[PDB]
Amino acid sequence: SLVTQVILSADDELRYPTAGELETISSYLKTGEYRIRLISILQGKEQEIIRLASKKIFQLHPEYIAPGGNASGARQRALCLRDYGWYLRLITYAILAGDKEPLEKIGIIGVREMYNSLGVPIIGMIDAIKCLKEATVEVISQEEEDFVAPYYDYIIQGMS
Amino acid sequence: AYDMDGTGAGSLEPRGIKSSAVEKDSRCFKVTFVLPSQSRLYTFRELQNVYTTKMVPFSSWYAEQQRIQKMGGKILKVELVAGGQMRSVGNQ
Amino acid sequence: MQDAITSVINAADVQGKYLDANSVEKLRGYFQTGELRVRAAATIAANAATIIKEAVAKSLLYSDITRPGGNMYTTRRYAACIRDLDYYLRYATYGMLAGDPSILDERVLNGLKETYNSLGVPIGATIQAIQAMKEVTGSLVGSDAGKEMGLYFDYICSGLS
Amino acid sequence: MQDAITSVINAADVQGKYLDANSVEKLRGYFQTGELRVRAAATIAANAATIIKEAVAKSLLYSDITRPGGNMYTTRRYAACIRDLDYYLRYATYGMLAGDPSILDERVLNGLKETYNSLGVPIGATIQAIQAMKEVTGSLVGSDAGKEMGLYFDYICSGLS
Amino acid sequence: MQDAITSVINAADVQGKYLDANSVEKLRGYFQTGELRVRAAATIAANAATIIKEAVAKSLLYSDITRPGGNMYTTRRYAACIRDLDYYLRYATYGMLAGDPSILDERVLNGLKETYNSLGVPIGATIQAIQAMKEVTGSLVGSDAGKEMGLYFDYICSGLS
Amino acid sequence: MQDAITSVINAADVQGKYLDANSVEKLRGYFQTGELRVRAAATIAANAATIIKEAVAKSLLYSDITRPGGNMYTTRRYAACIRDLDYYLRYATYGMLAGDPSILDERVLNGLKETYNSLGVPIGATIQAIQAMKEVTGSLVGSDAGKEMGLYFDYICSGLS
Amino acid sequence: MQDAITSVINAADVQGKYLDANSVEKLRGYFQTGELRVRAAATIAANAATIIKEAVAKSLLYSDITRPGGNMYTTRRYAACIRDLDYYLRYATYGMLAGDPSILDERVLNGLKETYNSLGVPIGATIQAIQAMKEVTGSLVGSDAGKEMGLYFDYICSGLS
Amino acid sequence: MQDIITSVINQYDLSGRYLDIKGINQINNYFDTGLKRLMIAKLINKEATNLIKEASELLFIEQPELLRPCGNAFIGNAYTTRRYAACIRDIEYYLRYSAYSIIAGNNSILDERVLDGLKETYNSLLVPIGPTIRVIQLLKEIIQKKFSTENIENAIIAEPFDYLAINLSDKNL
Amino acid sequence: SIVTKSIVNADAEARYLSPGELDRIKSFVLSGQRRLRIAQTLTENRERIVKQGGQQLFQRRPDVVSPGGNAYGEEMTATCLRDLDYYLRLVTYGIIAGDVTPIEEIGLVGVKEMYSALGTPISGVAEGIRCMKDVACSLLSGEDAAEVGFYFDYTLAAMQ
Amino acid sequence: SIVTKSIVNADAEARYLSPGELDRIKSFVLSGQRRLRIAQTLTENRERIVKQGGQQLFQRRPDVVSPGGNAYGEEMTATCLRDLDYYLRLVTYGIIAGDVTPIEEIGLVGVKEMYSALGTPISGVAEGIRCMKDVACSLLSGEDAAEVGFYFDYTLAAMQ
Amino acid sequence: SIVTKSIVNADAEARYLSPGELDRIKSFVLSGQRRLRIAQTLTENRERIVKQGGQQLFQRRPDVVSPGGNAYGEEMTATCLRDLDYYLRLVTYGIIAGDVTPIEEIGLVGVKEMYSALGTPISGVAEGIRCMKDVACSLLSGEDAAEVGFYFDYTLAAMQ
Ligand SMILES: CCC1=C(C)/C(=C/C2=NC(=C\c3[nH]c(/C=C4\NC(=O)[C@H](C)[C@H]4CC)c(C)c3CCC(=O)O)/C(CCC(=O)O)=C2C)NC1=O
Ligand SMILES: CCC1=C(C)/C(=C/C2=NC(=C\c3[nH]c(/C=C4\NC(=O)[C@H](C)[C@H]4CC)c(C)c3CCC(=O)O)/C(CCC(=O)O)=C2C)NC1=O
Ligand SMILES: CCC1=C(C)/C(=C/C2=NC(=C\c3[nH]c(/C=C4\NC(=O)[C@H](C)[C@H]4CC)c(C)c3CCC(=O)O)/C(CCC(=O)O)=C2C)NC1=O
Ligand SMILES: CCC1=C(C)/C(=C/C2=NC(=C\c3[nH]c(/C=C4\NC(=O)[C@H](C)[C@H]4CC)c(C)c3CCC(=O)O)/C(CCC(=O)O)=C2C)NC1=O
Ligand SMILES: CCC1=C(C)/C(=C/C2=NC(=C\c3[nH]c(/C=C4\NC(=O)[C@H](C)[C@H]4CC)c(C)c3CCC(=O)O)/C(CCC(=O)O)=C2C)NC1=O
Ligand SMILES: CCC1=C(C)/C(=C/C2=NC(=C\c3[nH]c(/C=C4\NC(=O)[C@H](C)[C@H]4CC)c(C)c3CCC(=O)O)/C(CCC(=O)O)=C2C)NC1=O
Ligand SMILES: CCC1=C(C)/C(=C/C2=NC(=C\c3[nH]c(/C=C4\NC(=O)[C@H](C)[C@H]4CC)c(C)c3CCC(=O)O)/C(CCC(=O)O)=C2C)NC1=O
Repeated sequence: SLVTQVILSADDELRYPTAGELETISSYLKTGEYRIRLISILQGKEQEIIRLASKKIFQLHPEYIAPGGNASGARQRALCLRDYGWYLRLITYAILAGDKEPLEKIGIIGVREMYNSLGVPIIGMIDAIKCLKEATVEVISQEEEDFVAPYYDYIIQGMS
Repeated sequence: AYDMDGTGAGSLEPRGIKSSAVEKDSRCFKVTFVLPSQSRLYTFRELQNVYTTKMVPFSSWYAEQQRIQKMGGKILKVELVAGGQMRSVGNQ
Repeated sequence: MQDAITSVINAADVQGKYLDANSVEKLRGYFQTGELRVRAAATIAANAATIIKEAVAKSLLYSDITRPGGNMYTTRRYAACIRDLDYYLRYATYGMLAGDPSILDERVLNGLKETYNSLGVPIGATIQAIQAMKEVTGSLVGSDAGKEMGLYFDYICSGLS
Repeated sequence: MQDAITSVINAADVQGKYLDANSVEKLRGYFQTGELRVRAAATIAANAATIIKEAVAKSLLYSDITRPGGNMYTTRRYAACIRDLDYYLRYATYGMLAGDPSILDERVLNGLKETYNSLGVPIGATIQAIQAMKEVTGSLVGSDAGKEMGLYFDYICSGLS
Repeated sequence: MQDAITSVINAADVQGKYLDANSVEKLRGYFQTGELRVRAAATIAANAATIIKEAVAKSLLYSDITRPGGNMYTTRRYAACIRDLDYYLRYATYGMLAGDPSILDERVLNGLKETYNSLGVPIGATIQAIQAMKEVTGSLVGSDAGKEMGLYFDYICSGLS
Repeated sequence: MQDAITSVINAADVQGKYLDANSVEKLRGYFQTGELRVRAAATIAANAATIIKEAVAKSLLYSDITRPGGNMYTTRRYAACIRDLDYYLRYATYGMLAGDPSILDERVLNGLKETYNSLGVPIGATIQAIQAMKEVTGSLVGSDAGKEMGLYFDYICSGLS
Repeated sequence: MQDAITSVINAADVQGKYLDANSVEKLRGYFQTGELRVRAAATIAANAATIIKEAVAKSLLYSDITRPGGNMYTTRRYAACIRDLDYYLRYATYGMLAGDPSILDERVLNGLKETYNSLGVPIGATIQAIQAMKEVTGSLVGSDAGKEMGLYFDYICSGLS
Repeated sequence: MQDIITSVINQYDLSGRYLDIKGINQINNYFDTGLKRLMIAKLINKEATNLIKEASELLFIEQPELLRPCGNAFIGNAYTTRRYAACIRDIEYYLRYSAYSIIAGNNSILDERVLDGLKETYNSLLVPIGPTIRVIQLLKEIIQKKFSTENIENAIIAEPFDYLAINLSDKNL
Repeated sequence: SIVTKSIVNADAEARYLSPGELDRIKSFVLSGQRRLRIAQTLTENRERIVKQGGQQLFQRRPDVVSPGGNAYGEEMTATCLRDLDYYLRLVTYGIIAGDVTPIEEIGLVGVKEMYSALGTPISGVAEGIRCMKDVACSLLSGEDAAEVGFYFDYTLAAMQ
Repeated sequence: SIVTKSIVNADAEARYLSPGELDRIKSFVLSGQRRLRIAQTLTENRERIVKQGGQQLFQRRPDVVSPGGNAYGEEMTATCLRDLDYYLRLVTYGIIAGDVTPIEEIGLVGVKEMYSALGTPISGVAEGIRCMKDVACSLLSGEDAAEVGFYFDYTLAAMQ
Repeated sequence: SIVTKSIVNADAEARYLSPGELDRIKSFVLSGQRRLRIAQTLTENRERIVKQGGQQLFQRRPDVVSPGGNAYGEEMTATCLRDLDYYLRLVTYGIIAGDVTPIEEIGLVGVKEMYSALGTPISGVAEGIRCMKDVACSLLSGEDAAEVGFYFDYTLAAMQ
């Protein structure tokens, strides 16, 4: 969490957390209930978000599901949708601990190597996370969209 | 000369690890530990054996153990192999 | 290291689950006590030297271990042990802020008993000094923060014994 | 490291002997297969990434170890394991060129089981991935070179088990 | 390391005592023999190479260990063993000057048997070579200094066996 | 570094000469003053902190350089300059013991003016602080040792100007 | 400056020697090539402007350094750089006539890199322009004189790099 | 580095005086634009790849010689794939550090972590400095096309790129 | 400054500021107005704060102004009050910066060396700072006094 | 000990003791008898030395025994005299060892940390050691007092 | 020089000279007079020392002056005696310096490389030095000869 980051940067210098870091922790801990409801909202609508983002991603890249693509076939498409679900779950974790650490430890670091290993193009992955952000913002509030967008953009930058 | 010459908070020298080792100490530990790199997957450097058994000087064992704990490593065994125990003069 | 939030997120992520009502329960529990935790951490940072001084004075200052032959006789050994007590207090404060003793396992207790046994440091006297420090710290921070801090003090003492 | 030539010379030198008819027998044996060895090493260098990809796809790609909770779940762990498989393939190629598995003992197997046990890496799945890599490699290089490469693949698997 | 003076001071300091008549007895004993010790150390520094050469010639040179199959057969091994004998002689001289074998425990004997066992170095032949070196050294330095040096030579041999 | 003895030996060796009467003259001159040099060095080691404190108090303690805008206003700068004065005193003591200012050239004055100019440290105030330190040091060690120490103090001031 | 004759005379005079057979060897060597040197110097004096024009045209005339932002963009900078190239050609001719590059050290290379670094003049482009001038000059004066001139051109480029 | 608050506080510490209404007005100036500075930072983080692709294309359309052989003058331009990747990396560098500078309200991060030593490196590598500034102000225009009528955000965007352009330049006049 | 420290901590890792750091910068620029108000109140009541802190110090530590003490005499007492004014000014700087960087970079790094070279007992300076803290917190509201003493406590901890 | 230090300094370089080091060991063992005599004289006059040093300290530093001072009260004064006795014993050890290794390894390494943790002013301990030095040198001859104060001066320098 | 070496060994540790090092410097400056006397005796008897050492060498090693040996001929024998004179001069330097620094810095560092490049057997040089040692120690007293051979032995050890 942010608490962990503050503690780690304070421990690496062999000191107690300064005043500014302590108020970082304070302000974050006062934000807890808002995030703890927002992930309620987003977990409520996952089955819809994934369903629409999936049709978007293949309207943009129809050759992925065409004969010869990486996702052509029932088994492959099911697992792309599963990847959608996993990334939405990671985004809920990231919104909970109010910074990028789950999205980085799981997800971003080493992801290009895994996808090059599997045969999924990386530009398709970037566009899929874009379509996911699209689908999620289409079904939530404007204040909630304001709160959730930077987490998607961090993923988009961490893949590229 | 030695690490415990009065330096603490508010010194000119930055805050750091302070060994209690008497100057020119000759006490030595024998330690076994594992230390995964946890940075190789974005620097892309070649691998190295992370399982180590070595002798470390008493004057550097504390900073060494704290560095090992910083980077996620696990310490499997420690042994003082050189030097007495609770010897007042004669650690040099 | 993982705090309470990291532990909840890990428990949820290791099952492919979204954060359900029990995770929200634990997260609210941590968020309600965070401000008390920050207050206690500030107060402890304020008075670390006096806490260590008073604990040493009440626990082992006039015993036989500080006399010739004792573990902490010479000035080197006295300074080393007060530095050790400072370590224990600082890491207990970290654990109290995080709400999770994993930092104590990773950075303090890992290979500590073996180091003390190789050096000849008495474990019982160390545990008693930590217990005396627990008294002064709970005293200074009040009942709730003192129970929180005593949790991690007792964690260190159990890992050392 | 010592290759077949180095091993023969060492066996002869450790007795104060000149290279007699049996040493000539072994040396001719190595010299006859050297060209096949070079061909196989070139072909394996050509297709290392595809070999590793196909072995991973046939051995552990859709099993439960790649799901949450499994060893290689996160992206860090996936990348680390494919790097490990690349290590195994490269060192097996070195051993096949040298005609002697001593490089595997000195640079690979020394303290590998202990590292994997401390990390929690499943040994059986690793041995099965190496076995799948043996299939693809023998497939790509043909029967004789595949038996040569499988010798050192099985050497690694026996040293790991 | 601690010499005779350091050991006496430590024995007195570990009890909170001032140096009484027995400490004075031991200190006078060391101070009376110090000049003989310096003479012997100078003479041994003068003739180290010849001492090692003569000990090796009388103990193990035209035997089976220097022939093919023997430990020190090759030139690497011969040089390594003569370097080892030089180490033993130099550290025995240090111990004789200090009047205390603690330097031998800290700098020589700690983990030596285990190193020799892992390398395959024969312990009996090493002890025999050290015994031959004791003869030549006592020969060169005379009876009293030879007894002094033989004390630490036998200390090394007992720590090695 | 080279002391008086090293300098005499070098002057004699650079000509293929044996040490003749003039070398003996210089060597006797150094040997006669060595004991006074040791006395002065001991006394200066005894009172280094008080010497620096008194020199700073008499030279630049209440001037405008210690006020806002001055070259030693903040606590960092004050500590840095007192550390510099400690350096100067210690190296002047080394030079006085050696009887040769070559250590000052090699370890102190080499690139010092350039460092001070890049940092913006006022050279005149530094030279005046060194002059004040010369007063206190000669005061504490008496006339002859004070002239000896003032030789190297003036050497540092000339190398700095 | 010292030419070949001056250098030989200096080497002989710095030892109190008369000019022996080796000095005569070097002196004859210079005297045999002097006439070729005079021919080359005359031809180079004839065509200096065309040499510089052709070198600039082949090296940096249409590159990006002559466009806005480049080094030699404005007319001041273009004129300054062609003057620099004229300097280099004239001094290389002097060095070729003298048979000794000491004039280049004394009058050209002394503090040139520092001036170019303070001004911001690109060193690589300058070295490449000098290399292009070497081509044209060797072209115009023929093989032997071109090698002679290229010696000093490369001397300037090495002193500049 | 120093943000605007740190530099104002350092100017007041230099004379040893407390903050008066002038420095407090200077600090209020930053506190009143902080939120739109953060909006600009988030926009830059959302559009970084596309912004740099557009900037590189617009640079190479009008400086086509940057993609051709170096000419014998061993100039470091975007000739091959290696040099091309290096140049795009530099463009990302400039975007990142001027985003930092926009958030700080100051240009000290720029001259400490970008400008100090830049021209020495480029001269030793023979990298073109004209087109390098050209692409920086291209990036500036592309960013400014997102906030056009809001003039205050226009100046806030113009600050870092214009600092970089005026400091990488040579002074012909 | 919080912005500066966030920028350096993000710079070492070679990454842009994550949405957590930007969130915290936003919260800081939003609170800057009450930060300036609190700095106002502490700044323009400096005379009473220094005077009443000097009293509590001299009553708690009569030795420093006793005959021969470090602050013995008119000039030495004036110099000690000057030091207390220095530290109050640094506390105002830290309050407006949102972090103890101004206090620590000016007046805390190497303070033990300086006060040991001057012959001043550092515990007396700590006592003076504590007395000034009580006097200054007496003039603020509850939450304001809590946030303001946050920096006095750090200055005391660094000055042990 | 001089012998020990010579042995370690020769051990690091992997060489036997040169004739200079052996010369110095010889000179040391030859002077050991007067070293023991001087240690005798200092050792068995400990009561007067500690008493008269405590007096000169308390007259030079009345604050430490003033009401509330660190050594205020019967027990604290007894403890301070105990510390002075500790340091006199260490000086005798150093005199017999021929070098400050016993004094420095016992009582000097980390002395500032200990006395700061105890709340004791280190300058008072330095004053007490200086007073004991004068008292002890008063009972020796010229050359003996010179050689004996040689160690008090080192203890004072280390205790600044 | 002993003073120089003490100063460097104390300089690396960033400390003044302890009383042991000062004791040893004192003992050295006190013995400087007999050091100069011994250097006198060795210095001004150089002709006999070199001559008689050359004899003992040529009788112990007839191959070096045999037909074709390295020192074969008038000029080569003169050069070898020149080398022996070099080493006697260095031994006098070392005697007056109180330590083998002059001998080792001049004539010992890289001696094997030089004599291998010249084609000279280093064992012959060692034999010559041993013969000169016996001849020179024959002209000194017991303790003087012991102290003087102290340096010949070091030169022999370094020249193995
Ligand atoms: C961060 C977790 C952590 C701890 C706690 C730690 C302890 C640690 N304590 C040490 C020594 C020591 N520790 C003590 C402590 C004590 N003596 C007593 O009598 C008391 C019971 C006790 C204090 C309460 C003493 C006296 C020594 C010195 C041992 C010696 O000099 O021989 C040393 C040897 C290093 C040195 O001083 O040179 C280490 C590494 N290291 C770590 O990484
Ligand atoms: C040259 C010989 C050699 C080898 C082989 C080697 C292996 C090695 N594998 C490691 C980790 C690892 N290795 C794996 C491998 C696997 N996971 C699975 O499920 C599979 C069965 C298996 C791949 C086939 C994983 C997942 C990690 C990461 C462990 C972690 O991050 O906790 C690490 C820890 C270093 C780090 O990544 O920071 C080392 C040192 N080192 C060597 O010197
Ligand atoms: C949390 C980090 C993380 C990720 C991302 C992850 C992915 C992952 N993706 C898989 C398959 C897959 N995933 C895809 C994905 C896609 N194809 C496309 O065209 C799209 C761009 C994309 C969907 C958005 C495909 C095509 C496969 C199967 C390819 C194959 O059959 O080899 C599998 C094997 C499933 C199993 O073993 O039961 C895993 C574990 N694991 C992780 O731990
Ligand atoms: C200071 C105390 C100390 C000692 C003594 C020491 C010994 C030591 N002896 C070694 C080898 C050796 N030691 C010997 C010695 C012997 N062979 C015989 O037959 C004889 C009985 C004996 C000599 C008397 C040989 C032959 C080797 C080489 C082993 C090999 O090359 O495989 C090695 C391996 C290092 C290397 O040479 O690369 C060490 C570390 N290390 C120490 O720190
Ligand atoms: C901005 C950070 C900063 C600080 C804090 C600072 C302190 C500082 N304190 C000084 C003196 C002094 N400071 C004191 C202070 C005290 N006496 C006591 O007993 C009390 C414990 C204490 C007052 C609370 C005294 C008495 C002097 C004069 C000492 C002398 O001249 O002998 C001096 C030398 C004269 C001068 O004021 O210019 C400096 C530079 N400089 C800085 O740049
Ligand atoms: C010698 C090794 C080597 C190659 C080949 C290379 C190519 C290369 N092709 C480029 C662009 C381009 N290349 C192409 C087209 C193609 N490229 C092809 O190899 C196909 C024949 C064709 C597609 C059918 C296009 C259309 C662009 C414009 C880039 C864009 O706007 O996307 C660029 C960017 C600059 C430019 O526009 O010229 C490079 C550096 N660099 C190298 O160092
Ligand atoms: C052998 C090296 C060595 C030393 C020096 C040493 C000192 C030492 N001094 C102590 C206390 C003390 N020391 C003093 C000393 C002083 N008060 C003053 O004002 C004066 C400046 C000074 C006397 C000159 C006082 C008052 C205490 C008791 C502090 C307290 O209990 O509050 C204590 C705690 C109680 C005890 O004596 O066991 C230790 C361990 N221990 C060692 O092993």
